[PDB]
Amino acid sequence: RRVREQKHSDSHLNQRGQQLIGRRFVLESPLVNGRGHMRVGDSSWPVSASEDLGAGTHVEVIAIEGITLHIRAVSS
Amino acid sequence: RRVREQKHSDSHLNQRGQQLIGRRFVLESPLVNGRGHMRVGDSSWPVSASEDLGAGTHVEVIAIEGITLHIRAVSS
Amino acid sequence: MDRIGRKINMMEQVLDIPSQEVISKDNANVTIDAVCFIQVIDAPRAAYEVSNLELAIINLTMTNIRTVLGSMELDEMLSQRDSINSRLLRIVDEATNPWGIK
Amino acid sequence: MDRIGRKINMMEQVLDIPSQEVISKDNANVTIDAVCFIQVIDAPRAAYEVSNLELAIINLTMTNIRTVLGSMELDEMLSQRDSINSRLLRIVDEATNPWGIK
Amino acid sequence: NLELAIINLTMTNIRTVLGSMELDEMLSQRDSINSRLLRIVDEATNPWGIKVTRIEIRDVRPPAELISSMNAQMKAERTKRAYILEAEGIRQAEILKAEGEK
Amino acid sequence: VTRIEIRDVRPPAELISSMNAQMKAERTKRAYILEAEGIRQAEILKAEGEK
Repeated sequence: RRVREQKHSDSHLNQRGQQLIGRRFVLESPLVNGRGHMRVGDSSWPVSASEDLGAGTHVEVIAIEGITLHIRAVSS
Repeated sequence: RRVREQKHSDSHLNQRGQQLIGRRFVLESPLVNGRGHMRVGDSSWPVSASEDLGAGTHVEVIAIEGITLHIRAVSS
Repeated sequence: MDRIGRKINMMEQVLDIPSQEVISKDNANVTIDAVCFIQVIDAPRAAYEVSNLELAIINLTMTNIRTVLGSMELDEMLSQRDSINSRLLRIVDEATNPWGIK
Repeated sequence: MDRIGRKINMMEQVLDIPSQEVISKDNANVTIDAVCFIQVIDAPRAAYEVSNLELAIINLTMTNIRTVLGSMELDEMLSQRDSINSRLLRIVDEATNPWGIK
Repeated sequence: NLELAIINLTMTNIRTVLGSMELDEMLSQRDSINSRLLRIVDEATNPWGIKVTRIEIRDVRPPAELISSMNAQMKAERTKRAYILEAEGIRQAEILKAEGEK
Repeated sequence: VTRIEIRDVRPPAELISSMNAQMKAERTKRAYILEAEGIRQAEILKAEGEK
């Protein structure tokens, strides 16, 4: 009872996949067939989206599957 | 009684053939005689379809036989 | 009725890759050694989707390093770091999607 | 019900990096040694987001030094100090953001 | 004896696939080798199970005789820079001596 | 059903030298051309000095 709805420091501590949820990024290479790669930090992560998105669009992460990130376009 | 209609995390855990069901892909080489190969991940899988399908068509997996995948065209 | 399956570490780990001999695009025979960082996303897959995670990662990386350094000039592997990384992960990420991040 | 997890130092520390062999942009084979200063921001992450902090920092720095010195002439290696620092931290800071400052 | 079947099938197709390619394609192309190998192995192993491998070549050793011929290329490419630099030195020296004589 | 394989094709020691002489010869060509380019540039620079 204490843990739920009250403590969240350790919940957000050691799970990265939930950390990346809600963050915003930009794209450098266009997605082909609704799949591609996106730069995070100094590395890259695989990304998938519902529709093909061109280079240079603001995107936001929604959910995570395996290690693949779901992204959707968000207005500035 | 508990397992069926209630628990599905382990059912979808360690069976890949059922994982690929319902996914969508595109073709790079035309099928000849209703049979060919399709790129998944970084490898390739054998595919078979009812009718010859040209290069660049959206396809969706239906069933699996052995290691061969049944695919059919699906509109975007 | 319930017992403990396996113990899964969830912190970044340093993983050596043994010495290796590669041939450059200029047909130059050189020897290299490489290091890796591995993190396990919270998925239980890393316990049941492969046996001997260490060997899988080691062989995959020693795989792609040879080809990636083979498509590059010898002076490219002295100055370019981002390109090597991106080209390697573009394959390794699809290979290890069923388990955990590279 | 409560016990002590780990002991975290919070003061700047000197960290040697073992000897290293690098090839310059002029294709010159030289040997160098390097030193590091590490500080832990008050975050508990430095205890639970990686195992063996020493190895992580050592391998990251020995990583980037090779490439950074490889994109430079041998004479830049003699006179420029700010440039080396800024170029190294532009990568190392993003690498160590989950833990503590470099 | 699944092990023998897979081993002999793969050692079969590797020989032919590498035989229809030149040495430099053996250095840079990875997707092509994989696709060409699986286009046969998948039909061979359809009655059993997937060959997800992404067949790697871990290492390509030529004998001692061929290595000298291979790295002579880069040695020759290095001599060119030295020759040009010596030429520039000669040019400037001659100009200065001409001024002195005048 | 075999798909009869040949696991290995060994020629004797005499034939291997003749077979890899081809690629050795193809390698010498690159070195020869690079040396020629070096000579060309050196001669141009020396000509400017003499002028």
